[PDB]
Amino acid sequence: MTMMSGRPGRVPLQFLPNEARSLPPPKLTDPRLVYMGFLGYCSGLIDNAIRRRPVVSAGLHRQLLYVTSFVFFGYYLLKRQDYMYALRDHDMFAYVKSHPEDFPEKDKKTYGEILEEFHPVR
Amino acid sequence: PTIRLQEDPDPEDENLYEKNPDSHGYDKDPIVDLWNMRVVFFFGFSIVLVLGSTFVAYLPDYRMQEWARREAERLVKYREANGLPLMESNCFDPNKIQLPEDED
Amino acid sequence: KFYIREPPHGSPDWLKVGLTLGTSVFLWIYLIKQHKEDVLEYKRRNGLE
Amino acid sequence: MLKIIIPTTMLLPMTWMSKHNMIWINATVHSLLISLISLSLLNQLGENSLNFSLTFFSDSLSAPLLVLTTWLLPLMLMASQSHLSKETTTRKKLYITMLILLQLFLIMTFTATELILFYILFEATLVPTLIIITRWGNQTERLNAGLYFLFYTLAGSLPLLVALVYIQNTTGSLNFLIIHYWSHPLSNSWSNIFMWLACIMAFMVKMPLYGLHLWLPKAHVEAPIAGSMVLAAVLLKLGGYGMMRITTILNPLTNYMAYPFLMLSMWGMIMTSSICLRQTDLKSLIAYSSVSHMALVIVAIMIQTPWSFMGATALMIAHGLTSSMLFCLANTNYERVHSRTMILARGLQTLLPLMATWWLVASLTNLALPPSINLIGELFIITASFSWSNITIILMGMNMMITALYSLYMLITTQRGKYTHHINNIKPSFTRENALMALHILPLLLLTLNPKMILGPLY
Amino acid sequence: MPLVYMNIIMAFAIALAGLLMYRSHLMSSLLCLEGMMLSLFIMSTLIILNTHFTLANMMPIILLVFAACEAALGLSLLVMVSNTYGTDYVQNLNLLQC
Amino acid sequence: NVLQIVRDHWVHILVPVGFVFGCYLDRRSDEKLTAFRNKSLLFKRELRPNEEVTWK
Amino acid sequence: MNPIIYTTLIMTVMSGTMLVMISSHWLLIWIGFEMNLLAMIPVLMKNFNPRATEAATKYFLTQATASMMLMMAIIINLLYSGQWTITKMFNPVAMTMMTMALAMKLGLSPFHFWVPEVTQGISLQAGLLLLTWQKLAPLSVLCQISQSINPNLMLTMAMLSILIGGWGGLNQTQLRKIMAYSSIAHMGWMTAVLPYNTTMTILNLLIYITMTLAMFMLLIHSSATTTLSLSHTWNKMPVITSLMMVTLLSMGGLPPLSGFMPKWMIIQEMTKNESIIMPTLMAMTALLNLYFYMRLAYSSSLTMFPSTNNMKMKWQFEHTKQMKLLPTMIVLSTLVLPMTPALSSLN
Amino acid sequence: LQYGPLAFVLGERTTRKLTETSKVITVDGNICSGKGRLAREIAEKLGLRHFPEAGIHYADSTTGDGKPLDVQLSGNCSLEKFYDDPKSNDGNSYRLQSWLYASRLLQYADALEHLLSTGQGVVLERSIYSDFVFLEAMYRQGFIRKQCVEHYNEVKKVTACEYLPPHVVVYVDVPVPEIQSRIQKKGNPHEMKITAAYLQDIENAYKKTFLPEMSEKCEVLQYSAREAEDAEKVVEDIEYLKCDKGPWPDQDDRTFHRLRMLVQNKLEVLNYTTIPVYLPEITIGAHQSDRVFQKFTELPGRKYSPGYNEDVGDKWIWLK
Ligand SMILES: CCCCCCCCCCCCCCCCCC(=O)OC[C@H](COP(=O)([O-])OCC(O)COP(=O)([O-])OC[C@@H](COC(=O)CCCCCCCCCCCCCCCCC)OC(=O)CCCCCCCCCCCCCCCCC)OC(=O)CCCCCCCCCCCCCCCCC
Ligand SMILES: CCCCCCCCCCCCCCCCCC(=O)OC[C@H](COP(=O)([O-])OCC(O)COP(=O)([O-])OC[C@@H](COC(=O)CCCCCCCCCCCCCCCCC)OC(=O)CCCCCCCCCCCCCCCCC)OC(=O)CCCCCCCCCCCCCCCCC
Ligand SMILES: CCCCCCCCCCCCCCCCC[C@@H](O)O[C@H](CO[C@H](O)CCCCCCCCCCCCCCC)COP(=O)(O)OCC[N+](C)(C)C
Ligand SMILES: CCCCCCCCCCCCCCCCC[C@@H](O)O[C@H](CO[C@H](O)CCCCCCCCCCCCCCC)COP(=O)(O)OCC[N+](C)(C)C
Ligand SMILES: CCCCCCCCCCCCCCCCC[C@@H](O)O[C@H](CO[C@H](O)CCCCCCCCCCCCCCC)COP(=O)(O)OCC[N+](C)(C)C
Ligand SMILES: Nc1ncnc2c1ncn2[C@@H]1O[C@H](COP(=O)(O)OP(=O)(O)O)[C@@H](O)[C@H]1O
Repeated sequence: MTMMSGRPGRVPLQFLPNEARSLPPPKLTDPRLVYMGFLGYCSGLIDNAIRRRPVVSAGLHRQLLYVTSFVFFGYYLLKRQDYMYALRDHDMFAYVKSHPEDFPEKDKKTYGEILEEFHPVR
Repeated sequence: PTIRLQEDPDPEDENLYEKNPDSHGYDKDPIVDLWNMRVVFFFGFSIVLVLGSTFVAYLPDYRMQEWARREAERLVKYREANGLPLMESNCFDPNKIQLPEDED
Repeated sequence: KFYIREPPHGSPDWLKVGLTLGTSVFLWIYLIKQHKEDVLEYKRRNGLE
Repeated sequence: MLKIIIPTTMLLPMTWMSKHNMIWINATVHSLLISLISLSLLNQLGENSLNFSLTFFSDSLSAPLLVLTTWLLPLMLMASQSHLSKETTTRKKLYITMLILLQLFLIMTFTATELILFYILFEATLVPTLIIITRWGNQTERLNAGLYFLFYTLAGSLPLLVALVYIQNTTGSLNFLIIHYWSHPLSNSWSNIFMWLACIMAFMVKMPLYGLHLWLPKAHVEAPIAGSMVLAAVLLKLGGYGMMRITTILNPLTNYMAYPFLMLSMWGMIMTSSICLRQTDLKSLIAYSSVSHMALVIVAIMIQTPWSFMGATALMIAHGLTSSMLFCLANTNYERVHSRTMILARGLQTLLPLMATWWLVASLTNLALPPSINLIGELFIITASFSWSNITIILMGMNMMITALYSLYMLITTQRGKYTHHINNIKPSFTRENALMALHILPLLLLTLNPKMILGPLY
Repeated sequence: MPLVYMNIIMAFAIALAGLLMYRSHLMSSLLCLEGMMLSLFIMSTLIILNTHFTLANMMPIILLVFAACEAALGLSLLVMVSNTYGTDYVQNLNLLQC
Repeated sequence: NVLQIVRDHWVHILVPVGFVFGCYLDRRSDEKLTAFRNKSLLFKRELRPNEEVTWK
Repeated sequence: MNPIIYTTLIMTVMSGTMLVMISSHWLLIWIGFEMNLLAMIPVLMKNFNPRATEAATKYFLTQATASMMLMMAIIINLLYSGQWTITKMFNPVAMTMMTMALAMKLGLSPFHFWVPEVTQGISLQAGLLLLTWQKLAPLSVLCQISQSINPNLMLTMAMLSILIGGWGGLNQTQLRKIMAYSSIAHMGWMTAVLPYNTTMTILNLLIYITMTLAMFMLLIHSSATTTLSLSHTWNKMPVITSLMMVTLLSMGGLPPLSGFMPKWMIIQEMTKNESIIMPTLMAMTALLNLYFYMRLAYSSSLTMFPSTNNMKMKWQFEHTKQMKLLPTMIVLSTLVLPMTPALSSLN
Repeated sequence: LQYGPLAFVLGERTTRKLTETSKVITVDGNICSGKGRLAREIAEKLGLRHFPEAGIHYADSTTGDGKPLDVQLSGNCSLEKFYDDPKSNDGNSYRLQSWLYASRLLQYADALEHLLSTGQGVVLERSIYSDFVFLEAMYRQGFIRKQCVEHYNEVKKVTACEYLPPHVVVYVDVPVPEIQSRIQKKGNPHEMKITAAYLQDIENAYKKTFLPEMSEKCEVLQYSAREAEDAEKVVEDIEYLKCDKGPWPDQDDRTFHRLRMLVQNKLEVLNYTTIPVYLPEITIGAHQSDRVFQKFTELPGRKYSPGYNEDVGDKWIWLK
């Protein structure tokens, strides 16, 4: 099963439709972006360790490029994920609005008139 | 060779008291040993234990025990003065409870 | 000290180092500019300011 | 509550950036400081919990456990630096990293507001423990122990995961507060019975329940001293905390689903107390003692009364402290004589008097002497069980005798009699070991002074 | 379906069973493979001719082309197997187990 | 001379700095849960002539 | 083999896979499969020896049979509906034959016997290619025809794949066979969720490919093909063995490692439909894969095995060829769970 | 740039550099014969690179600083104690033989790499094709077990088949009594204990196995004791050799590419020397292996990669 591949108006290989520009971009201080940078730093440290170089101090340009690349890709990944979830909620709400008979709002009943069975603990 | 493999012999255990008669059991280096003892004793007994127990003993009453006692005193005084029972078997007013119409 | 050439000499490979730093700075400034334009476009579309 | 979580994640690089001969000092000092910081969580309310954020919360049941964990980390550090002296710097840093990661996972587990997050952390705790056991254990059984420690857990926890996600597809939320407020009774159907079993079996195997406990002797015997400390004092309480949490959605099925587990708990408490009477291994005796005490805790949780919950919380705290002390006391003799047999080194009171005093206090606390918190928990559980059924006072009473016997047995075997003649390598007790014993035992009586801090939310 | 269609399906099934049941020679299995290809060609041609699908008339030819590749591939492999054992028997290909 | 002292004992500020950072992050988390500030039926209150918010 | 010829053959393999992935015509998908097989056969025999020739012959026979069943299914579909476009597969017999052919191509049980043999018979690089890149095309076709699948047959083959992968991998001392059985079990996991959600299939495939790439690159870096030759690596480079152990733990599905994310998600997806028993059995069975990963970790990282004297010479030399993508692959294999929701970008 | 497929795709071809003086030469001979002097004179006259006979510390001479390391961290075997106690119960004899074979394999790889990279010829003293004679001499005298011979044969079978045999083999014949006279007149107090049976076994192995099987690949130049000092005549005899019968003329560009990728990357060369066959003579326990490896990693220029050790004067580390 595939939910969103046949959605009308979908450009095949876009990765970021124009409608996505209507959403607030992720902040550059987003904790997910910080975690992506941490992943890049870990990749740099592992690169230093595998090559048998001083793990923390061997290559600063390489480590900085690692962090930069991870943050750079993670920014667009987060943008696409937020766009996809916004699309999901949009379609959900539109479907609920267009099918009132399938989502009725029944009368609210307070706890003073609902009969709940009591199970003693003894 | 009548042997199975090349291996080091199992070495004898080192006694920390031989090179340091007052060794505290923390490290082979006497200075690092002494300071490990000092930091353990200061931060375990002096800081955490006594000060933490003092802090816990004087924690403000967020469980509302004294407040509950005073509230109970007020309610007991009022209900005894006006002759009402000290407690009621119902904790909710029956006027706001709607029983089902038919029991048959 | 090393009996062999050790192609990585005392001086670092300046071309590779310069390319690495240049790529990193270009990526960072591109990201900042993209984030600024995304913020501006979002505010314009939703009309906050 | 990030004010506690972040300093541990900072303990990590501080350990990895320390000078080669200053790792232990820095780790111990900052772990003690973190324990002092975590002491502030004991200031609880009377109605609801401390809801710090959407992710983490603190309750009157989890705060003593967090304090115990943060207090146990420095004790492990002191207990570990003796037998790791010959290790390389990198492996020492790796060992400290495992300990710190275990503490971080436990801290996040005890405060998670979400049941799937609780599952993820409560399962993540396995990797550092397994690595510690199978890498720094001493004998060749350790490998097998690790396997016994792993699959026994996973076979119990993988069904739970399924049940958990099933619940989230029915109620829409696994947050503990919403789960508590929107609670509904469980009907009597086969599907509900198996859902109950899936929700219960993981925590019952982590207790461990009698019959499911075979992993525990292996894990607690082949582990290093810090591993045994953390396995006995904290990791066994994950099952109790999880059962106390998850039982809010299992009523009224528990009313009759507890019978096999109650029967197993009582009879196996008697059985393990009896097993302690014939034990040639001193560590195995302490492990089976832990099994008996946790059987009592299982009974308390299963009968589902306020007094039982209070007694269970007190018993978990007291057992953690007491069992950690007993393991350290046994490890001192092991490090002296390199053997775990109880009748090898005898008459040690003559050679080590202060150690004999520590042994006496630990054994007196193990047999629940009044007014220790061990006794408070045991007596509350026994009163609750008596209210549940008057006949239980037989079995419980039986246990009370047997415990005392084996407890004093251990003491009389190790401290009294005459010293073994051919053992001449028993050096005077180091200041480190005496400080370890004192830091184990003083909090016990200090909590005896103020017992409402460990009585849980039902107080 | 007419009887000719089912006859072609039966030929395909017979060739498939012949490939799946090896006797000794790899060449016989290769011949069964070519028989499968021939049956597929005949059936596709019959279906395309019956429905007057003009642009699909090129499809069988392409099929034959790739058949040749497979045939060539198989023959090449056979050569190497022979060079290792002096025979094309499939019982000699047993160096790897499960 | 403080160069060697610093390069040897600079690892002693990581944990206190983490403590302060955790306190700051706890405050930042607190500032995002103010949807019911001074709005509960039990604690709803009139503002003082000077104060702006009942709690931070 | 000439480097230019080798590059041409590799590019032809990838071109066949892309032709399968970008086509709407059944004939073009079949042509892509044919081209992929034709270019793949020489790649398996890059290092010439009888074992490589046997592996190539077995692979060719299996894939040619599968492709003939594929073409027959296409022709039956054309007969009962004059359509060439890859769609809901208007005929049921043709769909059964298509499912069988694609399962044979992927190595799903009971068409699994060729996978361990071919993996053991070829070099580590060829095994890497076969176990990572060769799964994309049949899985892409299966994703495209997922709405018309018979859930009973697909789920039976997936469950059989998981069971057989665990049981077969329990008995291996050769690393390539262990990898092949792990691959079979992971294909079972990928195909179990295919009738319910193809996004979960893609996520599982991506995580499996990352973990397999990391494992194979670590095995190439430390030139070990058996358990005992891998047990020597701790005395030459312990960092590699530590990373290998953490990668094995991730492959075992333990939290909080990223290898836990696919199964977890699949379980949740299978619980959104009713499907309660099957995920429970599936996790119970994946415990076997975890067991033999743990045994490998015991043999290579958590204990020190005896070494040889000549290893001292190896201490004096460094690794000459350097794989640029190994650290990123390891990090993605391990520390990726907190970024789980990003899977929304897949659909 | 490092040699690889990219250099082969555009430009680099090995066949063009071969200029009739490639001619891998080995000068074999029994113990204490003047094969070394003849090798140096041949290399000087023909302008080839001379490789001194690979010893216990040959691998040390090519990595880091060329100075040898401690015997505990390199070799873990002694020739002197092999002479003193050839039947020692600690496995010294076969450990020495295996380490020497590994060193000879490394030296042959280095020589082939130099020849294929520069086109200049090389002259070796002994080779991997000649080492086995010493092993045979160890077996007939009871110095090593038969399992050691089986292990040696396995390693040699998996290793020596990947290279090309030398173009021309020079052998120098000295009778055993003259060898004993030379040993007596030498003065090294450990070689006085070499019994005549050992040297006779070495010569028997040489003349009965090595020369016959080597003559099938290419012709062999044999010289008596007196006709080896005249190096000019030996060189002029070498020069007029018709070398068109061995595997060397049958080598094209792609085979040379494969061999050149093999000769560099010394780890791939030494791959099969440490196969997991557990002979007591060469198997080392986990504790000793760990201790010795920790000892090795603490050497001044060994903790990190060649250009990353600041304790031997490596600068600009944080930008490399
Ligand atoms: C959850 C919360 C967050 C946590 C995240 C997860 C954990 C952290 C991230 C993990 C990845 C990061 C590092 C990976 C690369 C490291 C590789 C390595 O080899 O390290 C050696 C290296 C030492 O090498 P060296 O210095 O060059 O010289 C010594 C020689 O090399 C001598 O070295 P040697 O090679 O000769 O020694 C041999 C040794 C070499 O083997 C190793 O070193 C083991 C390393 C395993 C790599 C981990 C795999 C990938 C990551 C997955 C982790 C999973 C975590 C999930 C939980 C499960 C637990 C496993 O092998 C053994 O001894 C075998 C023992 C078997 C032990 C079994 C356990 C192994 C796996 C355990 C992994 C646990 C997590 C990582 C722990 C930290 C590792 C450094 O360690 C380091 O120095 C780096 C660590 C510190 C760097 C960060 C410093 C930060 C800067 C300070 C300021 C802080 C900023 C704060 C901001 C606020 C302003 C003030
Ligand atoms: C060396 C150790 C080795 C290792 C062992 C292990 C040790 C582990 C330790 C770990 C750390 C522990 C920390 C725990 C913290 C706890 C502190 C705390 O919460 O304080 C609570 C409590 C203070 O209560 P509070 O709530 O703070 O005060 C509330 C009022 O506002 C106040 O009322 P007020 O307005 O009337 O003012 C009273 C004020 C002033 O009142 C007066 O001055 C009047 C006193 C009456 C005398 C009047 C006549 C005498 C003079 C007449 C002649 C001179 C005048 C005329 C001059 C001419 C001469 C004729 O005096 C006080 O405030 C009480 C003294 C404060 C003591 C605090 C304890 C801190 C402990 C933390 C350090 C722990 C380490 C030990 C170090 C401590 C030093 C060794 O401290 C007490 O202990 C009170 C006990 C005294 C009551 C009498 C005992 C009754 C016995 C009945 C039972 C009989 C049965 C047999 C049992 C016998 C057992 C005794
Ligand atoms: C173990 C970690 C797994 C990581 C997997 C690889 C990560 C690095 C690869 C980088 C991807 C580069 C692609 C960017 C170029 C643009 C191409 C774009 O056009 O592709 C779109 C597609 O975009 C991609 O799907 C997004 C790729 C992002 C994958 C990462 C998510 C992994 C799960 C979360 C784990 C955390 C990952 C951390 C990242 C470093 C087209 O969509 P569409 O043609 O309509 O879909 C075809 C398939 N359908 C119709 C059947 C659905
Ligand atoms: C070596 C020889 C020793 C023998 C000689 C010793 C000499 C005498 C010293 C012994 C003292 C005797 C004890 C007598 C009791 C007096 C103390 C008591 O009064 O203080 C209690 C206070 O006790 C504290 O509350 C208990 C201390 C808290 C324990 C925390 C331990 C520190 C944390 C370390 C980590 C914990 C790990 C375990 C996890 C939970 C009062 O409780 P409370 O009724 O309220 O007070 C009412 C008035 N207030 C509220 C205004 C203060
Ligand atoms: C080694 C220690 C491991 C831990 C042990 C865990 C203990 C698990 C035991 C499970 C507790 C009870 C399970 C089911 C509840 C009732 C059991 C049954 O005997 O009661 C009757 C059940 O009747 C019959 O017994 C039918 C069940 C018979 C088949 C069950 C197999 C029992 C064989 C025991 C094998 C041992 C299991 C443990 C394996 C390790 C009640 O009649 P009924 O009203 O109709 O059923 C109630 C459910 N309704 C309301 C939906 C209808
Ligand atoms: N493969 C070997 N096994 C044992 N000993 C060897 C081996 N190769 C060389 N040696 C020893 O090295 C010593 C010197 O080697 P050699 O070449 O014969 O003399 P020279 O250096 O004067 O030319 C001799 O004592 C010889 O025994």
